[PDB]
Amino acid sequence: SYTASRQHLYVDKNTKIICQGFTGKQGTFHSQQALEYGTKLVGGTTPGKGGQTHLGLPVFNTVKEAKEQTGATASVIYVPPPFAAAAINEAIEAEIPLVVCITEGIPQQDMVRVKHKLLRQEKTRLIGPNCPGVINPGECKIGIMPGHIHKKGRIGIVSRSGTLTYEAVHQTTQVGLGQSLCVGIGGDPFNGTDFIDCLEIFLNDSATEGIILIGEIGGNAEENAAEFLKQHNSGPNSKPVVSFIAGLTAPPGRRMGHAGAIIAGGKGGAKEKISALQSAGVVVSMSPAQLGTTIYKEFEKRKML
Amino acid sequence: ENLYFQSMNLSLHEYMSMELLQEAGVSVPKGYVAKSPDEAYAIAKKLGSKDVVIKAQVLAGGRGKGTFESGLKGGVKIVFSPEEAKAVSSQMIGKKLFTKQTGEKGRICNQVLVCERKYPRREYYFAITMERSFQGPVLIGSSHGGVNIEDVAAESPEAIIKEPIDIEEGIKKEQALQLAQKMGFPPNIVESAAENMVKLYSLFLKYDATMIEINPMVEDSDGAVLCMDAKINFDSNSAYRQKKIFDLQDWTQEDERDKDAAKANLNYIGLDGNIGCLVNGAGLAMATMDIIKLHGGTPANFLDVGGGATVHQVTEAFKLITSDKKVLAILVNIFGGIMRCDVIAQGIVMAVKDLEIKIPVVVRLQGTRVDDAKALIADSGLKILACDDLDEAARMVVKLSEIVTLAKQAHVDVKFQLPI
Amino acid sequence: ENLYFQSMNLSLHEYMSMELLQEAGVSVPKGYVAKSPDEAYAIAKKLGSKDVVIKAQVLAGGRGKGTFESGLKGGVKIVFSPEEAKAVSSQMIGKKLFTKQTGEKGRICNQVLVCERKYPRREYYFAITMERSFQGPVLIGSSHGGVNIEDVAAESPEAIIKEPIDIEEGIKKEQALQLAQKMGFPPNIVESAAENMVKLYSLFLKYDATMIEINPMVEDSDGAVLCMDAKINFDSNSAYRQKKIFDLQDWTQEDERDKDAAKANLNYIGLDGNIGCLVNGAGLAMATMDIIKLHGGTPANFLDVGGGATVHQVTEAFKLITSDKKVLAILVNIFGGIMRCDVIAQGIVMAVKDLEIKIPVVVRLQGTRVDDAKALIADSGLKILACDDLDEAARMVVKLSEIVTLAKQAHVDVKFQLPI
Ligand SMILES: CC(C)(COP(=O)(O)OP(=O)(O)OC[C@H]1O[C@@H](n2cnc3c(N)ncnc32)[C@H](O)[C@@H]1OP(=O)(O)O)[C@@H](O)C(=O)NCCC(=O)NCCS
Repeated sequence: SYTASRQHLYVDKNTKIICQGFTGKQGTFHSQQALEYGTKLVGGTTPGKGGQTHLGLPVFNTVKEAKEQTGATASVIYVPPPFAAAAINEAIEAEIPLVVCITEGIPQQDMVRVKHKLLRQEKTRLIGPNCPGVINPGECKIGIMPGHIHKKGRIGIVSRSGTLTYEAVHQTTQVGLGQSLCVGIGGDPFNGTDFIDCLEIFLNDSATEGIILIGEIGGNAEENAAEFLKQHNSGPNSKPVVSFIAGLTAPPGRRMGHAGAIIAGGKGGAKEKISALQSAGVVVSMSPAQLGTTIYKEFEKRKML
Repeated sequence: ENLYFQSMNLSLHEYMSMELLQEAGVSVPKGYVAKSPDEAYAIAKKLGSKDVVIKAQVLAGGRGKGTFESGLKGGVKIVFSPEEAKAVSSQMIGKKLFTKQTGEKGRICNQVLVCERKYPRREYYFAITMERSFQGPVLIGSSHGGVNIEDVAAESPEAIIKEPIDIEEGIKKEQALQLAQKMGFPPNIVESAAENMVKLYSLFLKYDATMIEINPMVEDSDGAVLCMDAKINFDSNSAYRQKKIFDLQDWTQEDERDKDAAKANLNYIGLDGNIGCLVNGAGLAMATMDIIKLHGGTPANFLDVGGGATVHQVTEAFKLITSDKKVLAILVNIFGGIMRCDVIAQGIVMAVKDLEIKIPVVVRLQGTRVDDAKALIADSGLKILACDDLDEAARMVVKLSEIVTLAKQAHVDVKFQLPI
Repeated sequence: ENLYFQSMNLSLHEYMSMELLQEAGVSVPKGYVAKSPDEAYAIAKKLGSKDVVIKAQVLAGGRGKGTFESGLKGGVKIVFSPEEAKAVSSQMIGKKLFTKQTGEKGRICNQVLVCERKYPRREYYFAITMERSFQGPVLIGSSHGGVNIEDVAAESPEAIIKEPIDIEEGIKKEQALQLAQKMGFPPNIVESAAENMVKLYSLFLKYDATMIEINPMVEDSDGAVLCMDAKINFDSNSAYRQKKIFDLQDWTQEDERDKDAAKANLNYIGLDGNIGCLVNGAGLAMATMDIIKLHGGTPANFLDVGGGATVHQVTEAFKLITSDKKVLAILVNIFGGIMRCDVIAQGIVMAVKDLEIKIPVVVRLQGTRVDDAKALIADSGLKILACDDLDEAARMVVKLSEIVTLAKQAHVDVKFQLPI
């Protein structure tokens, strides 16, 4: 199944990266930032403007040409939301080992079309859309993330909201526990990555001793993560995990319509989420201001420091 | 619960969705729109001058329990002569509907829907909805229409039939017959149900919809199943390629601040507090709300500037928070990332200089440009109260809100500056 | 509120009143009674094997909100085939209905009513009721049927038309047309409404009824107004000359103690307390309840022996109070008058001697024979605890109830006697 690409998440310091939509404003700026950080960017792709040299690196008309000219093993996407679905289809067709798309505003139907053929293939893993990116601290950052607060350590952070992902990154760096892998799966309901993949990549990795799990109200991915951690992270030899639930105190909602809202869902996104989190042995924080202190307290309680 | 914070999905008035179903060929009761009692009279006499139903076109959770300023119960009425139709319409059009969702800031009923009244024999609920569990569209059907569906779904999960659909191969008529026969359709009108579901799915795929709820799909007293309600929740992201649907958006149903925010691609969330904010990303917005509520405060109306917004966007943002008078202390809590922090520093400089923002701006700026932002803040030389810890920022802003509301009581003026 | 204490007016099952309307010529949907699923099948296939309604024949305030032991919601169901009619009837007949009025002692649904399902166009409420304000029968009519009528009557008193009738001259058809046209009938079916009201008034005068409520009287989709519900509250006093109606009284809907009390002309009122009583007249019954509740007690089940009852009546009374086990201390509080107190003294003597009444009988006897009653009590030489002050009697009986329930806890036995 497509799940066989789970191990593609953990990029190392030898991961060659291309950037589709190179000439785009955000594309150019964050390509500059990634090159400054040390990301092994090896070129970009722009339709109708490729075949040239920009930023000192080649640009091609298609991901086919970039793959056959450089053999890059991952791609990032900054094309406009109208054309993002076609770019992701082209990236998946080119057999890119890891494709991450950052764009926000993708129509749901086009993302359905993308996700279906993604699930009918086993050799490509997608991160996004509406995601911050994926980073291996000190080795390689991909997407949109402030690498100037990242240090290699023993914390694995996966979260939906990219901005709160950054907040957790900073609050783990402040206490000095470092970071092992930080992934934003993205809040969009139709995304290429979910909680289960990141959690089990973190569990079977020796470099990570503590997992950070920030989720928001709405949906049921947190319940699936809680069930997974109950199944595979219980009893002895279970690395501690700390979770936050953004929106614990919030207005009830809008309650526009029935069906897809509550009928076929797990009616989650409320005070019952945190209960599923304690029931799975996950330590929860009551405020987004003490995640780093909470994980430090969990390490010192079990005496890993 | 639900989403609320992230995006306000476009909900059309009933008559627009009814027209959309009409043009798609879906079997539907005859319906028209009335803006004044005169054409209400004309349509009532056109439909037979008897057995007519009048519906209010107000976007709210409560429509049959609401109250008008004129003193009428509910948004639906059953009239039997065009004269009483005019009489009741005169108490709807131009009137303000009070429902529990609005509380006191009720929306105004601009138009009404005039329809023929048909007697249903059986009441089915039906819904084509995009969903992540089945990785695509899902046809949900049940024989408990006309009644709230969550209760029967929770108490009797078996009665709610759910069938997924493969998008690349489309929908197959055999699937529609299967759904109709599993709901319990009469064996003589199953073909009509299948045709209606096929047309509804074609409409669902065409207009970039997200959830088409027909509740209740009812068989008439003479066959030829007719849809009664046609709730449609669309996709916010589909604005670029669905121009016809999104142009017909009704803007009277939201505050003018909401309209102004949408004019510049800024998410806006009003509340009942007195601490304004300006947050990058919904997640940190809920984080800021939770941390403020921890310290005894309550956010007033906070925004979301998205990613890559220009300086004019944040200038309009600050104009928008300062427009409300219930705000006392404003915190800009933007962490870096896609949204280049230096443009926000420039925006705060310009907006405080221009609009004379005398309220304590408890800034907290980080990410991908900290040197430029802090350097610009220091160069501008204002009361831009810098902070760099989330908990400390929340503590400071809550205390500043209390100080401001206390000094207003004392009838004295204060000025806030960083400790030397 | 209401009467409750004074008399339990005969309420028939729905099908009996429907039959009574049928024999009177009132326009009425076709209906039949089913005692088993077999004849339910037969009637369903007789009416067309489709579009059938099933109603539960249970005498309770809540019938659409009640619950069966089998786990079905409400007492009304809409079936479309005789097979599912049998299936649902198998979950009604022989089953116990749980409503809020019963709480836990629900009545059992013995039969069901199978009727044709008709689509109403307009819903009118109508009621012929005897009343003291208009010194006779009153025709009440409104156009708010199908919904609870007290709310609209209180909020909109004008909408409830009330017209009195002169009994000696009878009812006049012109009055019926006036009522129909003031409610707002269509001008083509007013004659049918007048005929229906005339027939209903003839039934009202014939069967010695007290209140005939048709809610809702509904025009059909093809004219020919048809009554849906036909609630009839009769007159208790009319038992002597209305034999047919009162013989059809259903006795399963009340406790066997109630049936036994009615067999001897004794009013019975059960409660949730633990101090039995035996009171002459309803007024002193409420007085005794109030005075017991003043002293912290609560009456358990108290009676009303009427006037001129024989000694056997009060013997059966004491048997009836002692039948319940929740009673602890019994007070006979009869003041004199029509009920000759000496026969009650004889009755207490006989009943305590026979049934071995070991519970403290706090008697309080007065009126028109005090010498004979007290002399008989003293001659019998028992634990018949005499008292002669109402407040003192209530104090004594409440304290004795507490003593009895305390000694039961202590697992010790006590005997009560007058102070020397
Ligand atoms: C991703 C995003 C930055 C791209 O738009 P932008 O950079 O603002 O604007 P651009 O016009 O540069 O983006 C499209 C660029 O890709 C090029 N392009 C066209 N087709 C393309 C394709 N199929 N694949 C890649 N690039 C393509 C365009 O020519 C353009 O380059 P140009 O500017 O030199 O002409 C923007 O859509 C965005 O806002 N980001 C995604 C959502 C968001 O708000 N940010 C991240 C959320 S966490």
